Amino acid sequence: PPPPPPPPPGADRVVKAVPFPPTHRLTSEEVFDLDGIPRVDVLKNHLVKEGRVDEEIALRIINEGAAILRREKTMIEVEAPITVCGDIHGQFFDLMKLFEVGGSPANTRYLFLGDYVDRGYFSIECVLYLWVLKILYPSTLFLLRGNHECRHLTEYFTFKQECKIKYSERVYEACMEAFDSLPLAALLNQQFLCVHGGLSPEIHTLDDIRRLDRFKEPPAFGPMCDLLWSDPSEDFGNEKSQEHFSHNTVRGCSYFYNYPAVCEFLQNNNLLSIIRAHEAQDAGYRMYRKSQTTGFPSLITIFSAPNYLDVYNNKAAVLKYENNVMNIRQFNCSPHPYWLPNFMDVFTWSLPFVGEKVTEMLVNVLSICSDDELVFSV
Amino acid sequence: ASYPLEMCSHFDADEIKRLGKRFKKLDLDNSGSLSVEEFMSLPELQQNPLVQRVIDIFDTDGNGEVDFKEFIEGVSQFSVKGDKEQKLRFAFRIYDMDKDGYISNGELFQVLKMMVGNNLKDTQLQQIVDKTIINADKDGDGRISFEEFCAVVGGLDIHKKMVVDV
Ligand SMILES: [Ca+2]
Ligand SMILES: [Ca+2]
Ligand SMILES: [Ca+2]
Ligand SMILES: [Ca+2]
Ligand SMILES: [Fe+3]
Ligand SMILES: [Zn+2]
Repeated sequence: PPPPPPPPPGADRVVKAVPFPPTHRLTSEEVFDLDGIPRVDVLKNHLVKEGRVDEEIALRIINEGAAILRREKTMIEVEAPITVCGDIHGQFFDLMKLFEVGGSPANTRYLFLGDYVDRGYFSIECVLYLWVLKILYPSTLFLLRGNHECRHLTEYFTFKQECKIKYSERVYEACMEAFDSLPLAALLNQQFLCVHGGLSPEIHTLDDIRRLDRFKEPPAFGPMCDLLWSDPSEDFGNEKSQEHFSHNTVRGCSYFYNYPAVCEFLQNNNLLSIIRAHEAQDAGYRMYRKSQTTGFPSLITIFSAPNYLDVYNNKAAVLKYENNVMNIRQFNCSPHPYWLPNFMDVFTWSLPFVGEKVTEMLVNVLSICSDDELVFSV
Repeated sequence: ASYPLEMCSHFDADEIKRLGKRFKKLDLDNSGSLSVEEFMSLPELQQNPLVQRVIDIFDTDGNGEVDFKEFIEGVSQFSVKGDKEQKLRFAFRIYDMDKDGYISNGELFQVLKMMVGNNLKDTQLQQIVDKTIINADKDGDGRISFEEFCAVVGGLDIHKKMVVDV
């Protein structure tokens, strides 16, 4: 008779209760149907189990999404009823919950204000899943660019690394391409301007946005930078100064914008409010000072990543606009699998410690004669 | 006289003589082997979480102690004259507790457990152990061979950092 087989993997797993990820990557026959349309539930279910996908499928999803996005206006027009969402930041398991609270994309309109990647250790999953939804629901699901959807930031934070480990630098490159394609802004129902960051001193009319050429890495200054980067001032609606814009000391680039700057823009353009994300909120949202003319809050912040960074312990929120009622749905964080900082494996992690400690022991052992012969952290 | 010792090491005669002096000073009961408790009587080893792993590897005949041959051959792994593959194969053996030539999920978990202590929940440790194995396992047996291990950590140059003068 022949040699016995390897023992069952996980025959000796110590914590046997913990779910074990899939060992197989999804293939195109499993993801795409006869017509070349992706099957979301097959994709979602596999990603939730921490499964990966064949590289060709990653590219294909990312490129198809990019092609659709590329065609869209830089300021898209979008009408109620809709669900508007703020930063996601790689928080895939929260994104799942976001959709349970928001409703299925199959019968629910969505607008995302950007910042899908970085910080969370499931950024590529967020991207693949949103891109498939964009592919399935091109006319009811919308994605804007956030300041993290660019080379500078994803190189600096975790996302370029995430791609390198889970997929390939080729996938990271396809993502940079697709990100250059994301619309910069949305006019919602002719009343609301939606952008990730906010205003720019060089932006006075809606046309000033429509004109912009978005197909590039964002500059270190200018209108495009400011849309993705600006914040309201720390004292918005209560400022001592009447300055419209001041340099943004917190971001290190772009500007703060004052309540006067916001009123002027709303008034000149017949908008009711500005809807943006970009800044974490302990409540998942924040409604700023209401303009006198309308009694409606002149600025709204929506933040959709609960318990941001596992530390903030903040609620998340989405904004449901229907029947002329704008209603905030709050939600709490969800469990997610663990990853070592910068996606390193336990060998890469522990090997240097092993080296130190074994060498140290030996060095000590060998110093038992002084020329007579002549604690591990993440 | 006794019979000669056969052995394989990077050391010359003098180096062997020098390690011999250390060996005898360590052998407390002057018995010819080196017990675990003799190793532990060096204070600066009582809080080293890899002491038993190292002894285990040194102890090639599996009898629980370290005789002179195994002591030479063990230290030879750390000679400045040793090669990359040698220092790596040693570190591979820190993980391969049962010595069958594969690191299994459980062994990797246990040996990390020795180093990490309570700096991770067992759940977090299990999850990263799982993922590491999946990423590195190129033949789908659920464990890591020496070739797979090296493919992961060959570029890390830690072999350059495990060296002792004798
Ligand atoms: Ca002894
Ligand atoms: Ca022995
Ligand atoms: Ca083994
Ligand atoms: Ca294997
Ligand atoms: Fe953000
Ligand atoms: Zn942002």
